[PDB]
Amino acid sequence: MNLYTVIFINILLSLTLILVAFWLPQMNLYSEKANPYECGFDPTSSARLPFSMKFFLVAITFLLFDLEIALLLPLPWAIQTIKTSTMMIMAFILVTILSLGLAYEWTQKGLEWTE
Amino acid sequence: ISAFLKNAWAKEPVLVVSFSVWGLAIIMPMISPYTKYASMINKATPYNYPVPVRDDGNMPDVPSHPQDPLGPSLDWLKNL
Amino acid sequence: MPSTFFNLTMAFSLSLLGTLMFRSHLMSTLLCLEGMVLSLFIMTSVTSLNSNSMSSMPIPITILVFAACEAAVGLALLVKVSNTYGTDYVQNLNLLQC
Amino acid sequence: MFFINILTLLVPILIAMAFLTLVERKILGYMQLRKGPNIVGPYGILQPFADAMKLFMKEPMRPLTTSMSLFIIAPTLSLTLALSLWVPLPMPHPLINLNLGILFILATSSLSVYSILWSGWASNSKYSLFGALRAVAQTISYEVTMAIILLSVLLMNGSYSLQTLITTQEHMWLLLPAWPMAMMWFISTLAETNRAPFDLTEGESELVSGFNVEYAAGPFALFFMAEYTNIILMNALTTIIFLGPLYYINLPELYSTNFMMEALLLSSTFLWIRASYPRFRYDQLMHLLWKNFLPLTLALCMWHISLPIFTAGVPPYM
Amino acid sequence: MWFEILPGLAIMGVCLVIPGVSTAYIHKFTNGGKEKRVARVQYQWYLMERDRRISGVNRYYVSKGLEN
Amino acid sequence: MNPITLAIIYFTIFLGPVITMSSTNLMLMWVGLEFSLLAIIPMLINKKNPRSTEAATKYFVTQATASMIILLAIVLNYKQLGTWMFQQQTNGLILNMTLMALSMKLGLAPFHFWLPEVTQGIPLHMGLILLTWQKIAPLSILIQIYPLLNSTIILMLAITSIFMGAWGGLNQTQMRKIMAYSSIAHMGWMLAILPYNPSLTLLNLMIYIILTAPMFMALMLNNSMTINSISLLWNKTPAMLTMISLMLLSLGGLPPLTGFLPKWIIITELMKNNCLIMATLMAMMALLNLFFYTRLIYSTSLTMFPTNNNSKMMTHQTKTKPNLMFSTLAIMSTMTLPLAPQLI
Amino acid sequence: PGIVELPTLEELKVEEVKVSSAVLKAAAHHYGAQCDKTNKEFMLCRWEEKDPRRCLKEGKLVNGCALNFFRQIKSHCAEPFTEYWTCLDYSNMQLFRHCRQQQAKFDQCVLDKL
Amino acid sequence: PFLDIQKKLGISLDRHFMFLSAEQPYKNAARCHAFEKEWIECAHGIGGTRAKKECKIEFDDFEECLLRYKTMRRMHDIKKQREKLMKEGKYTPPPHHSGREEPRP
Amino acid sequence: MNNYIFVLSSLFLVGCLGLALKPSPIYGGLGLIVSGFVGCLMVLGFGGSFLGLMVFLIYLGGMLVVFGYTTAMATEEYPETWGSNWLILGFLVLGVIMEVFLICVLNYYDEVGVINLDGLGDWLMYEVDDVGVMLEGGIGVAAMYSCATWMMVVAGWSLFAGIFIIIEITR
Repeated sequence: MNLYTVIFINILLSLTLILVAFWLPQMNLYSEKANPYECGFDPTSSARLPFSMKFFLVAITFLLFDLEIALLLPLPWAIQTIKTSTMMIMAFILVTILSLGLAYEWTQKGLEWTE
Repeated sequence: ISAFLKNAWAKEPVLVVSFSVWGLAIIMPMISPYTKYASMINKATPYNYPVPVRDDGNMPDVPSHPQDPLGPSLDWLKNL
Repeated sequence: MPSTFFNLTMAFSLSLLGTLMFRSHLMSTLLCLEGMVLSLFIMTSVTSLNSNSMSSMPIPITILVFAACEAAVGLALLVKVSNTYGTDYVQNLNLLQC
Repeated sequence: MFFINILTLLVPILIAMAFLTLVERKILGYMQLRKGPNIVGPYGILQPFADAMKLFMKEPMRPLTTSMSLFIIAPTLSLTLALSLWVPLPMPHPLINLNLGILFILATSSLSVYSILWSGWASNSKYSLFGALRAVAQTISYEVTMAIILLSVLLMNGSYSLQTLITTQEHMWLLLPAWPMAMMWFISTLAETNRAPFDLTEGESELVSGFNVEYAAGPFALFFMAEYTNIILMNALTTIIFLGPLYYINLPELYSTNFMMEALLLSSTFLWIRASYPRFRYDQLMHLLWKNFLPLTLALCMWHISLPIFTAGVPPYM
Repeated sequence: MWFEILPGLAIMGVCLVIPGVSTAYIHKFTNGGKEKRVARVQYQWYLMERDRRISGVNRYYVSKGLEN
Repeated sequence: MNPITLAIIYFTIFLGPVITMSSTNLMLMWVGLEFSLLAIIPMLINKKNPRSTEAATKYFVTQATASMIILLAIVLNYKQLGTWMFQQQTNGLILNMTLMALSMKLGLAPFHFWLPEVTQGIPLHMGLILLTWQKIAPLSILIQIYPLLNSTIILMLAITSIFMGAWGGLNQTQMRKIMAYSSIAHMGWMLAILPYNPSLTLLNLMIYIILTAPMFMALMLNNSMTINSISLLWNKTPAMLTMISLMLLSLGGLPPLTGFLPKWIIITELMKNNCLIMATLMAMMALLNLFFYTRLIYSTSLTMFPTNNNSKMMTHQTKTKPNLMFSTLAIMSTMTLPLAPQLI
Repeated sequence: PGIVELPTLEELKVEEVKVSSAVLKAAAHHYGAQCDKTNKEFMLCRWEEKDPRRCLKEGKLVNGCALNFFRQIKSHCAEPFTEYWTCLDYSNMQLFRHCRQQQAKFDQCVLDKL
Repeated sequence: PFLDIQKKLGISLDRHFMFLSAEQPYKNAARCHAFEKEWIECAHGIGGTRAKKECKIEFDDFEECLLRYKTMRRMHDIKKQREKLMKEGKYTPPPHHSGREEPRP
Repeated sequence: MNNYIFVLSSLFLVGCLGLALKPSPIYGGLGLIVSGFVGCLMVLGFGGSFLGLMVFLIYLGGMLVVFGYTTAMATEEYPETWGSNWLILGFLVLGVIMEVFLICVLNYYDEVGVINLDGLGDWLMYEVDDVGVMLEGGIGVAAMYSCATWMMVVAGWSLFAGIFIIIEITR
């Protein structure tokens, strides 16, 4: 409950701070100040439109590498086992497999962006 | 190929280090004598109770007490 | 424990109901699949921690692995769908009937 | 008394943020052949309070195109996470003793990204969304290396607890065993926190203040102090991990003092680095941190798996 | 001049030193001349629950000795 | 596709089911099914057209839900009994949900709506694998748990598959959908008997594979995908009409061909358990399954259709495509009934 | 269907050690050598017979031998042992390594005597 | 299984962590180890249809260990009767259940 | 604090319900994140730290990619919040109310056996080992490197081949 308490304290700090920021100052609202910036001129279209991402393959392989992290992360407990050879070989195999996949992607120009 | 590696140590030395360290990690466990004491140390750690054993009357090599001569002397872990 | 297992099963059923009952988009369907994965993970993990079966604890990591690979290929198919039609909607995919 | 402990952990960190702003401005000044603030206080030791007060007296902007819920909630989350990250920090005795402190830190930061990434979306505008997507790319770049670096480093500590590193470093630093992992960790802490040269989300000359262009007041201030708090956190992490100070069970305040010294050095190093170099490109960052850092990171992880074994140096589980 | 930065650095350092010494002394004050116990495994928690139930007062940090 | 990729993908396709057989944990079983899922989509989507994208999306999105349902069944069994195997004294709801999801994986009615679509959206190969090799592990699940299934929905689904496959193939001019509805009907015949001597389910499976693979090859030899394209076969490669005819008449089970053995012996083992009228309905709708095969083989072998002027170029040039296994598989179908006691 | 048998309160009424955990971690290594026979008999019964109700008396002998042990430590070598465990209880994980000089006093006392 | 390739070669790729009483990483018993062991040792040599009714007592004990429904019912009944009596004023809880005992060690 | 776990489970149910109502993938990803957080918290409540932390990490790293995608593909001019549709808002309110009524119903037709409002918090942990060491979650997962090394290879093959699959689908 100590940790819950610390987090609630930080939460309430942030919310009290926002309450102050909103209800302490003065307001003069009108449509010409509440509309999006776009550098002095007006936008030509909405921002809720497609933004083509040109690193999507990199995103997906980041997901798979995240899973590889999740598999590598038990090693500090895997080392206090009696075998210490099966874990060695298996971790070697996992890392080498990941490196092989990275190399295939690299050579096939997956780390390059879709111009 | 020596010239190729000479070129790669100048251009792209990050992958040279990587392959070198990979091969070193794979080869050095085969070399050392200390490699075998790792499993032995992980085994020596008594995380669980050593459950005693019934005296059948035919257990000479098994000790009758903790600090008897018999059993695995862990002095190899001392002064390793 | 029986309470939370009931609730987790109902959560699975809700996410399944979701991914079955389609709307326009497909990304939402993939997210419903991720939610089903997550509820299954938590069920497995809680059963393993209750029973103290540390031998089965490698199962939920496998669930996450394969579910994330599933998500990956789904998102790649979504890339192709957008490159074809442009807008992610699942109603434009109506030309195999003919 | 736990609440008094919360105070003694939270308010000095906020004063430290506030005066880090001053130190940044003045160091960048003197590197730039000028004197920074020396007016508002004797040597400008009131400019942070002035900035805060002035920011909380300005009228906040609630635009029309915005999603007000995410808009107001993102700075809240930002500061909350920046301020909860200081919780398990052993300096030397922590406030909250967790057994998986580094996983808490990692998850908390990967969630801290979502402040940027939802404020940018909620603030319906172009440069805002640019900053958001650049944050996505940045996190894709750095998270893998951060995790595997930290794994390789704690693979000679034996646990994810932060307090065990103090005993791992009772007679030495982890910088001499792992200076390469330390380099890459430093530059990933530099990619995290959105700090120059890896800024790329408030990149004033590429974007016009991304993910804050629509934020004016205390919300923007919250983002600001969240950034300047995460800076000190990451310096504290580097100096707890690699630059292990002296514990001396009878003299723990010595640990606290050397921790202070090293954290100040590394934070001033962040400011130095802001002053010295130009900015990367958010695709060049990917190319760097995938094609140079991840190969060597995996290779050195293999090395640090082999090393406990062929040296008989497997650490203990508590 | 560059020595005009040391004031802010000094406030910053005095502020970063407090979270540590403060936590240490609060621990020693509540638990009593003793570091706050770490219980990373269930065995340490068992020891502390024991020492609580030995005390006569629900406090694990009285340390009954050979007077019993 | 470069060779490394083909090696990886075909290894994965082969190892999905192989993991599914040689595994007592239901979870590694699930893993094998997911390898079969993941590795199929690249080659479904290889030609990169909207039809292929739609086929792959439909396949993926239908199989993911079935996979999650199987995982639910497995996790509920683990909660109930603390094991990774469907014992007896499990819950019929768990077992029936497993059956439902496996039927969605196979393509059985009323979960059949995706198979003909997907099959039309992909080449002749990737229809062969999809209809033959992907059916083998999902069937292995049921075969391993045959004394635990409810003998009621197992038969209602079979009957629906029979009826709907017959009626759907009645009116399909496209051949890639005829093969799909044939798959539906034959999986119906399999699943009907699966609680009753599952050796016969594997018999029907092997017979069905041995019939479909050479038929797909026949379609491949000229890339025939329509009744009008297979009808221009008395000019292009007319030495194949004999085998095509006998194979279609084995598929629609007629006695002197070995494709009648599975239906006959299934009816036998179903009448040995007083499942009479169900078998009657099935045997009487297999006739409608035969009708469109008869229409097809009229169109291609007995009433030679008009051809084109440009089909003489095909006669000038020569061919190499028959892989020498079309002959063996077409002749081991259509002529192996007298060896039926050695098959059973 | 079958009732569970359980011992009475007075089948558990026992003279307890009433002794803390650092005082006990300090004398662990001597309590493992002395008072090992009874402890190992109790262990063998507790694991061979999977019932606590079948071994209460071995537990009572365990408690008795421990009490005799600390009575020896009290009548002989009480001050050095006091200093040892007092310095040991300061730590948070109760580490022997931080108190390595009071071990010497306690061990030399308990060696020259007994 | 379908293709017993493991039994052919004697390996155990997956058939050694099939249930609870199976080689936990360090020798920590899972709960219902004894019950599951006893059920499994009854249902050996037999297959299925005969074990489901010759080894029913042991499965029922296992099911009560793992899911543990009848003990919930028993404690719920005891609690309900206690609340009824305390509402009527008949029961008087003792010190060693109100929060005031003499701790044993 | 006895209703802690029930509150966490109910919150998870609501997160997955708001997910199943399918607003834009932004708020769907928000729901995934909140529900993964809640899942982590209950996995900790049952005595597991590693599994919860890893659910949290994986789902965060995944919803990052979902944001990057849905800004490009699953975006509209009006992303359809929960409040955007009176019908969705009605089904959400109705789902909360229906699950509450269902819990209050099954707490009647069975005194206990499926849900225990009366005894709640009394059945969570089920025979803890009060004296123990080297017992947390992480030893069981680290068994992927010893005594369960087929899970490790099969997972690694899934990831490895998934890379090739990604490249081929995208090409």
